[PDB]
Amino acid sequence: MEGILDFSNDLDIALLDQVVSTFYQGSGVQQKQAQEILTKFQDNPDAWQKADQILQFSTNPQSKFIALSILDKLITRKWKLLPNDHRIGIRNFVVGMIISMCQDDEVFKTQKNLINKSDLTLVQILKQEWPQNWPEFIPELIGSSSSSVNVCENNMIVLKLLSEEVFDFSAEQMTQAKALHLKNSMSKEFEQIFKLCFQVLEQGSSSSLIVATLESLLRYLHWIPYRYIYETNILELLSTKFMTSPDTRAITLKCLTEVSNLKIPQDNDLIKRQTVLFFQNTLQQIATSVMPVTADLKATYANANGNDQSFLQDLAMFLTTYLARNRALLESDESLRELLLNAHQYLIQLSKIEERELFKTTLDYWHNLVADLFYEPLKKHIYEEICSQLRLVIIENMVRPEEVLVVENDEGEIVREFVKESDTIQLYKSEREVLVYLTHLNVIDTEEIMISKLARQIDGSEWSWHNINTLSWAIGSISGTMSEDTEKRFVVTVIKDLLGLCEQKRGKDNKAVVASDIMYVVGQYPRFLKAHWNFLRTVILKLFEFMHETHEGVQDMACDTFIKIVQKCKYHFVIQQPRESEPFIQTIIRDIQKTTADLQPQQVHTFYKACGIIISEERSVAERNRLLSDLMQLPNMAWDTIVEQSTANPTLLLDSETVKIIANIIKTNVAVCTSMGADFYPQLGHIYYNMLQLYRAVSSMISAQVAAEGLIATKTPKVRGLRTIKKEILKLVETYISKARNLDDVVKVLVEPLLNAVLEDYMNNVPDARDAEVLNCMTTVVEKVGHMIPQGVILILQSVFECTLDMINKDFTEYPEHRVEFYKLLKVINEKSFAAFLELPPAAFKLFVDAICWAFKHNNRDVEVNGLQIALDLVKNIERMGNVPFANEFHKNYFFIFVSETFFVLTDSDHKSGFSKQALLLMKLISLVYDNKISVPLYQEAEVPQGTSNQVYLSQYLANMLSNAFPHLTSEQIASFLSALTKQCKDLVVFKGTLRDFLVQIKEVGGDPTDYLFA
Amino acid sequence: EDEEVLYKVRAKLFRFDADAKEWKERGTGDCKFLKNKKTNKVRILMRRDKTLKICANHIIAPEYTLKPNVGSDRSWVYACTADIAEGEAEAFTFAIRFGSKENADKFKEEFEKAQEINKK
Amino acid sequence: QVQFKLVLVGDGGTGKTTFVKRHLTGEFEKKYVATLGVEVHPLVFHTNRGPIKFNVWDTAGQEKFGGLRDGYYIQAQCAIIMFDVTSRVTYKNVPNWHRDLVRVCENIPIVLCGNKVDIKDRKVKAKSIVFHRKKNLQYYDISAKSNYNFEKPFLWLARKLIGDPNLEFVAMPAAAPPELAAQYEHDLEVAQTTALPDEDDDL
Ligand SMILES: Nc1nc2c(ncn2[C@@H]2O[C@H](COP(=O)(O)OP(=O)(O)OP(=O)(O)O)[C@@H](O)[C@H]2O)c(=O)[nH]1
Ligand SMILES: */C(S)=N/CC/C=C/[S@@](=O)c1cc(C(F)(F)F)cc(C(F)(F)F)c1
Ligand SMILES: [Cl-]
Ligand SMILES: [Mg+2]
Repeated sequence: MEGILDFSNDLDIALLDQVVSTFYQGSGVQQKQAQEILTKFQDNPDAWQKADQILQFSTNPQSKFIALSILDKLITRKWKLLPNDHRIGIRNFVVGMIISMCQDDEVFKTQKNLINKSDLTLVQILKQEWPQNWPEFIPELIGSSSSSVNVCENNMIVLKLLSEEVFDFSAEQMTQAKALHLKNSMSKEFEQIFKLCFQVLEQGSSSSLIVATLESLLRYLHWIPYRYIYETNILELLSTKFMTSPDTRAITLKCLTEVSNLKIPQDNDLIKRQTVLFFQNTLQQIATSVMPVTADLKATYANANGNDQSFLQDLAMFLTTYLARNRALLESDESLRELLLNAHQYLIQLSKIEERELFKTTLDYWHNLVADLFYEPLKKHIYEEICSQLRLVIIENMVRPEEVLVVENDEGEIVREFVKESDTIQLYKSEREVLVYLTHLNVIDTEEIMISKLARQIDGSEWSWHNINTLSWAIGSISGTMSEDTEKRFVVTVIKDLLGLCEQKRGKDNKAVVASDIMYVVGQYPRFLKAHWNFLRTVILKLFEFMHETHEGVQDMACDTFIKIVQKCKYHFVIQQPRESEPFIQTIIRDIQKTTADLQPQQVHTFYKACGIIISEERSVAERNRLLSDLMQLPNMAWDTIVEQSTANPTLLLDSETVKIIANIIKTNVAVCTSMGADFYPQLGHIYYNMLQLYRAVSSMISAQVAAEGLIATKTPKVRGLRTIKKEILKLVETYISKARNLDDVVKVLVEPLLNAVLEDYMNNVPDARDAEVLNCMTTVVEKVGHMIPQGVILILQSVFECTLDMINKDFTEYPEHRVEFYKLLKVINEKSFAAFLELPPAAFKLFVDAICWAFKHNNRDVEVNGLQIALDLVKNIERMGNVPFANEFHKNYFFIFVSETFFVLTDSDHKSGFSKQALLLMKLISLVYDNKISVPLYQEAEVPQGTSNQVYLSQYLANMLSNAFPHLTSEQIASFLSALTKQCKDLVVFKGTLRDFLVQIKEVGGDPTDYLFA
Repeated sequence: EDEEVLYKVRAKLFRFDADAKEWKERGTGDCKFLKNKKTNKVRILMRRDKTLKICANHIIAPEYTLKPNVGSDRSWVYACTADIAEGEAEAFTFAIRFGSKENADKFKEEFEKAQEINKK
Repeated sequence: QVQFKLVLVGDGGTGKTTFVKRHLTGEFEKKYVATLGVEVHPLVFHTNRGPIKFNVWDTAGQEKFGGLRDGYYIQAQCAIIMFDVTSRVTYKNVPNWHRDLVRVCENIPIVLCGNKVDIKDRKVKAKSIVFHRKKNLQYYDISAKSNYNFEKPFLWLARKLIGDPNLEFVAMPAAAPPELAAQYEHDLEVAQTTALPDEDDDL
C-alpha cells in the first residue's frame, strides 16, 4: 500500500485505485493507514504532475476526485509560479475531460460528484486566467450550449459555481482588487449569459437542464441588476410554469424568495404591479397544484413524505420574506384583499407545525406584523381574523417559562427539572412579545379566549397538563396589557378557577402542576398584588407553607416566587399596613428559622436575600440598621460562637461540620449583601476583623494540610470546604466594595486589613493552593478605589504579579481562572492606577511587556481581548507622558516588540477572532511614527545613517521582518504593502482591508503588488 | 419484568483508565439494583439518559468492597471483574458519584444488603 | 442494521471530537487534541425500528490539519455542521463548511449544532442563529459537557434516513451478567487516590 509515496519510481495507478477503495469502502485499521497514505500523497509538492495520468488512466472516480483536489491546491496557491506551458496544459486536460464526461450519457448520469469537482476546479482556473488570458470563454460556452443538452446543463453548473466564487465567497478568499476585477468581468458579459439562461427556461419546461439553469439563476439574483428580472417575462415563468412541476418547484420558490426580498423603486407603478403579480401567481399554483389554504399542514409536515418538510420550510420562508417586504402593496386595493389574507392563512397553518425552528421563522414574521399593526394607522382591522387565530395558535404552543421549575419526565411524573432549558428562553420571550402585542390589538378577544379555555379546563372536557400549563404561562405572559380594573377581575377569576382545579384534582403530581401554575401567575401580576394587601399577605404565607413541601420543585419555586414578588412589591412590606400591628418584614424576620427549616442552604440564602431587598426600602437609617441586625440574628449568633471556639484553638475548624456552618454564615452574609449593597456596611463591620482573622486561620490549615498529605489535599472535601470559606469571604468583600457608596470608609477601614490578610497569603502559597478569587477581589478593589490607594495598588502588584505570571507562562492550558482573572487585574490597574507600573523595577516591567504579548497569543477569547486592550491602553498611557525619560526608554526597548508581536498574530491564521483589535493596535503603533510622537530615534546610533527619520527606519525594519517571515513574497509585494499600509494609518476600514489583502497574498505565490493601490 | 427493583438512584459512573491515570465518565442516569426472581440474584443495571445505552451491567458480588475516593464524600470506588455493558465480559475499576452524601450512604447500605442476598 | 456515512465538519475546537467520544464511550475529554484529517468511528443506536449504525467521519477543523478536505464528504448520506456559541468566528464560517459540503453532498439531511451552551458567557445569541432556515438544516443548541440536547442530532438524522418521524431511541434488554492480580490492587490504590473530576457538578 505505501508504494505510491515513492515518486523515484513511476506512479502505479492500479495501486492508487485500491488504496482509495480501501479508504472509502473499507474500515478499521486498513482504512486508517490508507487515509494517511492518501494525505501524504496529496501533501507531496510534486503530486500535481501525476494528476493528468490519473484523470486519463484511473478507473476509480474517487482517485480522480483527489487528483482534482491536488490541482485545486496548486491552482489556488502556486499557479503563478508554474511555467506557462504547464498552466495552458492543465487548462487543456480539465476542459477536455469535462467535455469527455458530458458526451458519455452514462458517465454524465452516474458520476455527478466527479463532474461537479471538475467544474469547480475549472472555476479556480477561471479566477486565475479569465478574462485577461481567456477572453473567449463566455462566448464559446454559449456556442457549446447549443450542441448538446448534457453540455448545456453542465455549463449552468460552471456558471453557478463561478457566480458563487466571485460574488458570494470572494470577500475572505481574494484581494479587494481581484474580487472587483472578477465581478466586473462577469458583470460585463452577463448580457449574453442571461440571454442563454432565459431562452433555455422557455424551451425546456421541467428537467435536469431546467433545474441546473434555475440553480444558477438563484445565484445571479444575489447580484444582478433589477432590470433583468422586472423587464423580462421571467417572473411569469417562475411564478406560473416552474411552480407546477415539482422538480423545478423547490429551486423556483428559493429564486422567488430572493427576488421577493428586494427593495422596490416605490415611484414605479409597473414594478409594483409585477411584484403583486408573481405573488398572485405563486399562491394560485400552490392552491391548485400542492394544497389548498384549508389543508392541515401540521399533519403533512409530521408525516414527512418526500420533500414535504423542505417545501413547507421554503413556503414559510417565501411567504414571510415577501410579506415582510411587500404586504403594503396588497393592503389598500380591495381586489387584492383575498390574496393578502390567503397568504396569511397559509402562515397560520404553517405556524401550527410542531417544529421549533420553523415556528421561530413564522413567529419572527408575526412579530414583524403585530409590531407594524401596533404603530401603523388603519392596518389592524384588515388582519382581525388572522390575529384572532394567531392568539389561539400562540396560547396553545407557549413553551415552559424559566421560572416554572417542574416538568414531566419520560416515566410520566411531575419532577424537579434536572437542568435549565437554555434554548427555550429566547423562544418564550419571542412568544410573550407577540402575544403581548396581540392582546393590545384586541384585549377583549384575548380575554374571551383565555377565559373560555379556562372554563373548559374546569368542566374537564379539555383538561390535561399540557393545556393548563400553556394556558397559565400565556395568562402570566400577558401581564401589563389589560387595564387595572380589567386585570383585577381577570386575575381574580384565573386564581379562583385554578384553586378550583387544586381541590378537584388529586395526587402528588396534579397538585404540583397546579401549584406551579398558580405560582407563575401570581408572580407575574405584582400590580394586582400591590393594590390588594390581604391577598398579597395570604400569597406570601402560602409560599412559606410550600417551603415545607416534600416536593422539591414546588419548594424551590416558592423561594424563587417569593424573591420575585418582593423585588416588585418590597414597599408593601416595609410600611405598616392598615389592620396590621407592624410591618410585615418584622413578622417575616421573627419566624425566619421556623419558615426556612426544611430548605436547603442555598434556598435559605435566597430567603435572606429577599429580606435584604425589603429592608433596603426602609429609608430611616436607624430603623434599616435595626432590621438588618434582627435579620442577621441567627448567623451572627452562630458566628460569635465560632469565634469564641476559634479563639481557643484554632484546630477545631478541621471538623467539617464547623467548616459548613462557617461557609453558610458567609454565604448568608453574601446573599444579604448582594440585595442591600451600600446599606450592608453595619453588618460587615460587625464581623470584618474576626472574618479576616478566620481567613488567616483557615489559610494556615490549608497550607498545613498540603504539607501533611501532598498536593492531593486540595482535592479533598475538608480542604475544598476550607477553600470555600476563603472564596466566600472574598466574594462578600468584592460584593460590598462593588456596590459601596461611601468610598472613604472602604479605603480607611476595609482595604488595609484586607490586603494584609490576602496578598502575602496568596504570594506564599504553592500554585495549587492559590485562590484565583483573590485576583478577582483585587480587580474590584482597584476598579472602585484604585485612584485613592496608589501605594496599595503597588502592594497588590508586588504580591500577585510575578508569582501568577509564572503559573500561566508554561503553556496556554493550566490555571484557566488565574489566567483570566490575572489579565482583568492588569487591565484595570493600567487604566486606573498606571503609576504602579512606573515603580516596577526595569526587569519586572520587562515581564509585564512579556505578559501582554503572551495574552495576544491565546486562542482563549477572554484573555486575547484583554491582552490587546492592555497593549492599546499602555501605548496611550506612554503617549500621554509626553517627551520624558521613561517614555523614550519604553519606545527604544518595547516599540518593535509590540509591532512584531502584533504582526505575528495577524498573519499566523490561529488568532483570527482578534483581527479587529490587532489591526487597531498596529494602526496606533504605526501612527506614532507618522505623527512624530516618538521623539527619540528607534535605532542604534550606527545602524543607519545619522539623523534618519523614524518613518524610514520603520519601513526598513518591517521590510526585513516580513522578508524573513514570508520569503515567498517579492520585495515589490512587501514594499507595495507597507507603502499602502502606512499611508492608510488614519483610515481603519481601509487599513483593515489592506491587511486582509496581505493575508490573502501570503497564502499564495506571485500576488499582484498593485492590488495594494485599491483606495 | 423478570426482575424486582430493590433500589433506584440517580448517579454518574466513572471508569479508571490505568494507562492515562485518570477517571473517565461512562454514563449518567438511573442506577437500578435488579433482583432476579428466578435465581434471587441482584445486579447493578444502569442506563444512560436519552440514549438508554447500558453503562453498567454486573452482579453485586460478595467479594467487592466500596472504598472512598480521596476527592469526594459522595462517591464509592470499587473493582469489578465482570461487567457486560459494552458486550464482552471485561474487568473495570468503577467509581460512582451521587447527588449527595446522604444518597451515597444509602447506596453503600443497599449495596451491602444486595451482597448478603447474593451470598445465599 | 444498514449503515449510513455521517460527516462531521466545523471549525477547530468547536467540540466535534468531544461530541463523538461522548456518544462512543460516555466520556468527557477536557484536552483539545486536534484531529489530523479524519477519524472514522462506528456508532450504533438502538431504535424501535431496529439498530441504526452511523459511520461517523470526524473531520479536522483546523486548516493545516485539514487533510483531504472535501474528499471526506464523498458518498456521505448525512452530516453535522458544528460551531461554538462562545466564539463568533466559528458561526461566521458555518456557510463556508456548508458550501463545501453541499457541493459534494447535494441532497442529504444536515444538522447544524451550536456547541458549548453550558458556558455562561454566550457570544452567538439565539436570535442570531438563522443560517439553517434557507438551507433546510435542522438546528440544535447542544453541550457535549452538560449533555444538553446531545442525542438530538442523531435522533433527527435517524428519523430522516430510516424515513419514520415517530422513530424513538429504545432500551435493549440486558442479559443477566456472570456469577493481573498484582496490578489490579495497584490500579485500585491509584484510583482511590486520584480525584474524580468536576466535583462541583450536580452529579
Ligand atoms: N464548555 C464546553 N467545552 C467543550 C464542549 N465540547 C467540547 N468542549 C471543549 O472544547 C475543546 C474541543 O475539542 P475537540 O472536540 O477536540 O475540538 P474539535 O471540534 O474536534 O476540533 P478539531 O479537532 O480541530 O476539528 C475541548 O478542550 C473540549 O473539552 C462543551 O459542550 N462545553
Ligand atoms: C392545590 S394546587 N393544592 C396544592 C397547592 C395549593 C395551592 S393553593 O393553596 C394556593 C397557592 C398559592 C401560591 F402558589 F402560593 F401562590 C396561593 C394561594 C392563595 F390563594 F393565594 F392562598 C393558594
Ligand atoms: Cl521584486
Ligand atoms: Mg476534532
